[PDB]
Amino acid sequence: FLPEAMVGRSKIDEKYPDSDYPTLTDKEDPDMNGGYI
Amino acid sequence: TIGFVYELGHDALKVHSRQLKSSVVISYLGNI
Amino acid sequence: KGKFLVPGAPTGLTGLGTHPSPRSALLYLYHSTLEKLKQIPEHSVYRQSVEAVTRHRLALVESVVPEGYDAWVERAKKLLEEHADQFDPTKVGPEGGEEVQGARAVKVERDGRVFVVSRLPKEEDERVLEWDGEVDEGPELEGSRTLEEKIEGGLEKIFTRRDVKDTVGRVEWEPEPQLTAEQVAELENKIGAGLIEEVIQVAEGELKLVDTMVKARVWEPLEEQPRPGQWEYFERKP
Amino acid sequence: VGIIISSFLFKMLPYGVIISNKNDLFFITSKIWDGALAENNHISSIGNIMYTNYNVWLILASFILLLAMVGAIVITIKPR
Amino acid sequence: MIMISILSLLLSTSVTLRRDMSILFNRISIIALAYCILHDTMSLSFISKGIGLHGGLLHITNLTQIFHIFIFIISILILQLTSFYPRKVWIPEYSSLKDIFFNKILYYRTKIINKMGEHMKIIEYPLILLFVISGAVFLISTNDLVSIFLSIELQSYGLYLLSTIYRNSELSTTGGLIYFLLGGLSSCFILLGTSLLYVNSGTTSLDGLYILNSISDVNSWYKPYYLNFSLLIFSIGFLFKVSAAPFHFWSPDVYDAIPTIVTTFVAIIAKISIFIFLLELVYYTNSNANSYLSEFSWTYALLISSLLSLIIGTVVGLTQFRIKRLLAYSTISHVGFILLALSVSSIESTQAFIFYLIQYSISNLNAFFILITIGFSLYGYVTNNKEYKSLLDKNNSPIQLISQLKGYFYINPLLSLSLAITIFSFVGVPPLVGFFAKQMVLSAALDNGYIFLSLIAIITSVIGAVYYLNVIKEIFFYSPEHEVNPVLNESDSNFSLRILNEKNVLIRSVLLKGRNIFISSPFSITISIITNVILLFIFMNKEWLSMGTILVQILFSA
Amino acid sequence: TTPRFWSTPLKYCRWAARERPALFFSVVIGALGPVTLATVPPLRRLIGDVDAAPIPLTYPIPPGPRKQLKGYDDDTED
Amino acid sequence: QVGRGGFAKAMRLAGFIGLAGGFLYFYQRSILRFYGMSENAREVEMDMREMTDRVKAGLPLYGESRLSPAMQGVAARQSRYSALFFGVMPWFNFVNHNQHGVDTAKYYQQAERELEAERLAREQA
Repeated sequence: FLPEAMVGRSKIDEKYPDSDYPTLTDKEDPDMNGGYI
Repeated sequence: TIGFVYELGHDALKVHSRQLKSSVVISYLGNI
Repeated sequence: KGKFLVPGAPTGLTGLGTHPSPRSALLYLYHSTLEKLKQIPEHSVYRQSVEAVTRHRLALVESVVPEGYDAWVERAKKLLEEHADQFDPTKVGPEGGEEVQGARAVKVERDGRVFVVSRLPKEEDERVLEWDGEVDEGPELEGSRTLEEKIEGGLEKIFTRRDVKDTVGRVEWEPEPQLTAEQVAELENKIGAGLIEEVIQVAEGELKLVDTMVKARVWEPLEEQPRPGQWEYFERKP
Repeated sequence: VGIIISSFLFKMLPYGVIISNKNDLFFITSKIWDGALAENNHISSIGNIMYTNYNVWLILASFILLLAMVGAIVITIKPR
Repeated sequence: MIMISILSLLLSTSVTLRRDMSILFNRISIIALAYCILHDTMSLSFISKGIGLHGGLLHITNLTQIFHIFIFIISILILQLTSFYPRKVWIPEYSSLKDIFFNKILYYRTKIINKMGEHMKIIEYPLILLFVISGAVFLISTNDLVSIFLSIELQSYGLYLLSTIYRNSELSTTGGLIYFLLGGLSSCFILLGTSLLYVNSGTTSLDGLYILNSISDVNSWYKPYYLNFSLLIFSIGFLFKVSAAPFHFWSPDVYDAIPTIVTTFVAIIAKISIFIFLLELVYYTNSNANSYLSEFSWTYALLISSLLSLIIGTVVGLTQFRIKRLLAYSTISHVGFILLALSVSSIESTQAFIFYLIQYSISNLNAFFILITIGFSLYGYVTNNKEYKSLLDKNNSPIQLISQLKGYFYINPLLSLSLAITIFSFVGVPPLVGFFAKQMVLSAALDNGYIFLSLIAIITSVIGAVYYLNVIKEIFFYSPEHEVNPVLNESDSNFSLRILNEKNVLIRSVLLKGRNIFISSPFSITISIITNVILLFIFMNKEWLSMGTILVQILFSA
Repeated sequence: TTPRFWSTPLKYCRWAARERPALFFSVVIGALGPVTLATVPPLRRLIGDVDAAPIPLTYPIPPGPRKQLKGYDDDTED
Repeated sequence: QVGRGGFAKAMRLAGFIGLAGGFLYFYQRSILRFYGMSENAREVEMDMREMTDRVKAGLPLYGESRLSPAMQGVAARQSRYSALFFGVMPWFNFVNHNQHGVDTAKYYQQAERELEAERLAREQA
């Protein structure tokens, strides 16, 4: 009944994205420093 | 009965149906 | 009590009420018509007909002067000349102003005659009149708004609109003396086209007809000659 | 949800009602005269007390009806 | 008095359809609630646990009367939003006593004061609010099972109609509809709770059930199992209405959907009245001797709810970007503290419960006032954010987002500090009043062996302090997205104000701009008093704390 | 046109009788009740009209000690 | 900023509500002296005189009632201490009943002493 912007998960997903918390594999970040060359 | 006077006062028991006069007065000063 | 007609009182013809100001209205209507004919060439019989009929009926309406007209017209000049800004259509608009819940008036010119049209705020009962009759434009825009939306809201009206009770730089226009119900009959005996409310509506339709005649150019040569045999019927040779 | 509520509320209900859900019981009734001098009808028995002993419930009841008469009309009235 | 005020106001309302009367009908309602205060003040000269009134149906207690008066003050303060125009024009030329009492100021105020706003055009709004107060106060005084049900309905139905009184808002109709439906489910639990009590005990008197309960406290055919689990069903129906978890889901949606002046009264009054009613029930149903009945106490729902309200309230509030959804989750974590103090039943915890409920109701009201005032201040400000353009019902909820408050300390610093102090008081930071409230409930719980719930609450608060700090971080740490309106401050467009004297004679004409447009005094004074009460509570705590010391002594004496 | 009560109450009561009789005369008939309750009882008792005693709806138990009755004892049965 | 006749309308409501609120205030002030919840030295003595006058007159202390003895009870149990609720629901006692919460012995115990002294004063005359 309530509008999507007011109760929607995807709108929370915009304001708090999962990408704001990086998660790399050891294949790309073996040294745990964000892929620093 | 007070709540009944509320229903009569506001016209809650009224079905509107059908199917206000001139208010523009002109004045004459004549020539300039 | 019975001296004057009551505006909006039914006349005996349905939907036709008593005109708040029949004399000036006919002059306004007649002078306005005598102005629009001037875009017609003088050799048009339509011009000469309307020009003849309107002037004949104009001189009759002038012949019936309300009581005290000379006194009021001398006063009303000293108002228009002293406070022309208040009644100027180029300044207050063609509708007399924006505040409908107070009095309004503009000065209008026809043929060079000067007219002042006034809009007294509509007479309604106290108990069904909200904010003195102010216009409800709806709730002011609140919250986060863009400038354009605030512009479209009417934000420039804070600095131009008037509190109706604010009346110091303005003068209260008193309108023209009216015709005593005896004079209304006497005038309409001269015109001879029914009630004066009937005479008025025929005058205003006469005003609107001029624009259609002008556009069509009804005084120019015949468009379509009838072709041979067009208006032949079953007549026997004489 | 059906069984869990029903099991829980079966104990909440009293012996007076759970009766009659090969040795059955039989209710026995007799007569009195002192309590029969002027037997009232249940509508009169409620009237005997609805307007004196429990008149607060009537006054509160009336306020609920008034709010419904005013509220139900405020939200659905033609706007004019 | 409240009933005479409703009937009298209703007779005047029923012979008018003039929408211009709404402001004056709200101003008369504040006068009416002030008479109710004068009457319940006169009734305060007796010391008693309770006095049965009106055939046993109603009762009066010192606690019952101090709470009606509080409801009456809170109602007067909320009623101010619909009683005075939001904005104002102020000039030094109109600032003396002779000016205010003997001069007049004429100017076009229709747009500046929002004369024709929705909050100013609902004729019946104060009337429906008085009915909710009538139901609230009657519930605190209810002594019978039947009286409880009628009073909670009279309170609830009015909150449904208030939630729906904005009938041209699709957002209020929706919030109203959810609240009516799920509250009707809530009442069916309350009716079942009362119905099982009368059916097993033969009595509608609360005074009779407390007597049966006290006898049954000893240390074979009719063990009184019904009291604890009839009261359990009865209790769940009230945990819905105070929006204690796990029956809380409606309140974020309803509070966010209805207009903010309305959400102020709907999110505060039901809690005061319902919590006071439950307090007397919890005291008179506690088995002092440990017993089989004690193992099944209906009050364990309150601990389970307080436990859940702490976790749910602070955690779900972490990722809320909507300010009204944030305010409601903050309430669910505060009702957990209230519930914890209500479930430990002891002199210290009853003092703590009484103090916490009054302080949170004044603090949550300050939060609402600052919020409402901030969105009336944005009148001379303009923004270019797409999100602030995509919001819905911006007239009914001017401020809907936390981000809309970004840089508010650079637009109005003291109102931003007032909201900072109020928020910091929700956190529980000393020396503000909210710290003292939280400490009093922790002290009581620690004394009575509820060490585990104390540990939950302290860990919970640090989690909830995260989203409180994101609000303040929004106010103080970035720059405003709002700009002064370029035409309201242009040095070319100015309205004319004119000052007249006692008898319609002009004194001085003035030309005024947008910098001469300020918040109306009734809201800035109200925010100012509550802010300073919160700020300086430590120097003014003696009379308020002693008032709760004495009420608890009367309730637990004899 | 229509009068206002507070400006001219009598001209309003005349207008209300003629133009809105069902509503206006409802208020008269209804108000006549509390006028009846305030005037008829005093004048009735004035003229000796006495309200009747309540009729017995439960056995009227006499007050005072029992009368120590002799007679109709078991010996009299035969 | 109300219309032309709205404030006079609001005065009539405010006028009534203050009259109604101020009458409840005045009634509550006197009845508290009867409730023993206000300083009532004057009221006690004028109570002891009025009532002991009623005793020696033989007339009922609280007067006579058209209502039945049980109806009197319901009336006493609806209105006793009922001015403490005036802020919410008003109520006034219009019933002459005998159930007022006080031992009436002091009035009888008093009047006979005024009946003892009256007879003795008549003897020496």
